[PDB]
Amino acid sequence: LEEAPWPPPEGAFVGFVLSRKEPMWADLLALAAARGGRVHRAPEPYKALRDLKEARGLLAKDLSVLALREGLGLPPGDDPMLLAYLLDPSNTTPEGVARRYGGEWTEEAGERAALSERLFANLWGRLEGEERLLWLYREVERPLSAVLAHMEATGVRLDVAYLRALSLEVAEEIARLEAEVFRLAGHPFNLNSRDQLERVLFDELGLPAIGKTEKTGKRSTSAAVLEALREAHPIVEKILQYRELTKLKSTYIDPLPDLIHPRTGRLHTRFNQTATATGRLSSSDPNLQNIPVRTPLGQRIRRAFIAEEGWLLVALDYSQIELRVLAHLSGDENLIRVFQEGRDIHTETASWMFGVPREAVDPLMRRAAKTINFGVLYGMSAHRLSQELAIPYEEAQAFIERYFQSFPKVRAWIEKTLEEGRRRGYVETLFGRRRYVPDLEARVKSVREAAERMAFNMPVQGTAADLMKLAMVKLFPRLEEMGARMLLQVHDELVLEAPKERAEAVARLAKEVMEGVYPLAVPLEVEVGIGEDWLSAKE
DNA sequence: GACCACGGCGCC
DNA sequence: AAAAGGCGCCGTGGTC
Ligand SMILES: CC[C@]1(COP(=O)(O)OP(=O)(O)OP(=O)(O)O)O[C@@H](n2cc(C)c(=O)[nH]c2=O)C[C@@H]1O
Ligand SMILES: [Mg+2]
Ligand SMILES: [Mg+2]
Repeated sequence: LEEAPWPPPEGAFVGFVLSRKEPMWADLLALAAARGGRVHRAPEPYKALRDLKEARGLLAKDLSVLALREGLGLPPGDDPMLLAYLLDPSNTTPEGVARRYGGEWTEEAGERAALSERLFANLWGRLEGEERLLWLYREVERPLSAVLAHMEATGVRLDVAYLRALSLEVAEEIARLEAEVFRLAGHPFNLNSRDQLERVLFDELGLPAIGKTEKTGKRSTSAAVLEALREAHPIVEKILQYRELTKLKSTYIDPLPDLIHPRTGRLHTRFNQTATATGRLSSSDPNLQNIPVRTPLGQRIRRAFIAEEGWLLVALDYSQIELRVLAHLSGDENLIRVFQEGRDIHTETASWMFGVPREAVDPLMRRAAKTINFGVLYGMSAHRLSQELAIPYEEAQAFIERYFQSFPKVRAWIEKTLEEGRRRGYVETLFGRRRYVPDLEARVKSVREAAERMAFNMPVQGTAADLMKLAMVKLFPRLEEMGARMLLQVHDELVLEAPKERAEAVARLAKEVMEGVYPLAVPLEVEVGIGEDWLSAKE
């Protein structure tokens, strides 16, 4: 390309190099642009950011987040990664996309700019005629990237002092647990090493090995296994408590306080837009889509996520959403009737599991019932179910047959989805998002059947993701109007932050936008709460 | 100091 | 662990 002086003309494709992958923490090492057979290299990257009206190119959102960090309004536009991801969601990295669609992902801004231009041309060619994929790109993915850039740049407030104090307490309790474990083993060892634990449990203490690990065939020490060995030795209970505390302390309590940004005073995640096989977002650096919530200590940790002074958090979560999506895709009459009578399948399974009245089903029970409901739906085995319910194999077998006979059309849809995936080589969500699943005709049963469970799951999980994405695109502009913020997405949940005076109006509005994002054969319901912390805002 | 593979486990 | 699906991060262990 002919070398031209900075700046580039309007509509040019950008290339840029970061000192590290996280845009909120990265130094912008270089910046360049490409258009009309020219490549313009910025003498000094930071100042050059001011000359752009739009971040157009590979990883556009990342550059936009860094721009927002610097107080510049530089929205992301076209991004060949989004085009490639729609064509085939196995396209998740610029390294692969470049190799596949006509170039090489290097570490030089100018070359990344030229590559962005060429890849866009070629990928735009591939999507011509693909009207439903083009719709997803224009009406969902491209606009969503701008929304995500703002969320990432905004961050969420965290009660650091609270977590620091919690650490010192959890440390003392962990010490009590390991001290006990060691006394029972008759000697100290690395309790964190599942290899050393394996030897202590099954060799020295001679406990029964229940299962094996996948890749290396070692005797498993997983929670599911320790659970079955709960009454076989007192040491086992200590180990399960040790595991819970150490998991929470090492993953959340300790790391998170160290990640507060100096400029913002807040915690910043990344929302990865081309990361999953189904169309879901993911979150990383840190992952804020897996903050604890189940156990008492987990709930303590979730309370650390708080609103800014003078603001409130608003949490909205779709009700039983993949089940409602299943109703629409399958067309089962019984399942539809469930959602039009306002029945709660998660609560019904809960009351049955714990053998209590429905008004007696508490939160901890209902969440347990959810893993059972989706477990069975997406192909759980009778044996695994009888194990997690501490009921006879015959009883688990019965629960699973009743489950599907209750909703006849479901099996039918599953079968027709697999049939169609074998012919075309892919399955699709309600909006035409595709996932390619080539193993549907594998000749090894276990491989084939694994492929099948992935295949018929994707339309359901992916449609739910489509709905949430579309809802975020619709909702974002309305929140800006009201001086409110979008903070996090957790698959079918949104956490917003609103001035206290507007919080109530924001909650009502967001609930309506989400519920009416795209009407189905059943109503979409959304639970919403308001509170000073993430836990309170759902309770 | 960086990789990666693995088992394991947090959430949806 | 076992015919749930989708993720990302932890510590260990091995390596460079
Ligand atoms: C993105 C949709 C979804 C949301 O999770 P959710 O909000 O906790 O549950 P609901 O919306 O169904 O019900 P409600 O409490 O009313 O909101 O992730 C899925 N999910 C979840 C779990 C726990 C699991 O173990 N396996 C699983 O596949 C399927 C599910 O519908
Ligand atoms: Mg939900
Ligand atoms: Mg949810």
